Amino acid sequence: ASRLYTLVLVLQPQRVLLGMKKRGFGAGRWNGFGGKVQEGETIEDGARRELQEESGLTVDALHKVGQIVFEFVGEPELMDVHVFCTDSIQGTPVESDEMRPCWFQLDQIPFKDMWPDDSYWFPLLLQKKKFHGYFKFQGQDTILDYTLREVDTV
Ligand SMILES: Oc1ncc(Cc2ccccc2)c(O)n1
Repeated sequence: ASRLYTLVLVLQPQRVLLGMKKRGFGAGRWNGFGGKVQEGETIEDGARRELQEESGLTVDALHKVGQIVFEFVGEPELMDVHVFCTDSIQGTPVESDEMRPCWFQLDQIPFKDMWPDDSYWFPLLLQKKKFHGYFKFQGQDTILDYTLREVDTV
């Protein structure tokens, strides 16, 4: 089995919104907004909920742009992350207990201070190409295996 997660990227013509995760798993890396999908909500509802909780933002429409499956060695559940994009947003991004939001120019994405997988899949995100990814990690720093392909349906 796998555990459902959400990841949301606010991608505008000249900038992308990321949040510095301040506590919990992966703290100290810039990341999209998201987390675990709960019982009683759709995946898209969970994505909106996490975006709202972490940044204060609401959105008209989220678009499905990818799926990334993560294996962490020694962890029995695969993590099935559903990736979403939006261009337009409602509200001003504000800091939460979990996340400190900042806009980045598309040529200044801080990949060295992001999850290592992002280097591989972000360019597909920026090109508006839908994708399926798989990454096996040993801890939080080392990618042992991975696959990445473009898909017609996410
Ligand atoms: O972009 C990006 N890549 C990897 C992670 C780590 C992760 C955490 C929870 C479930 C799956 C993966 C992440 O949070 N963000």
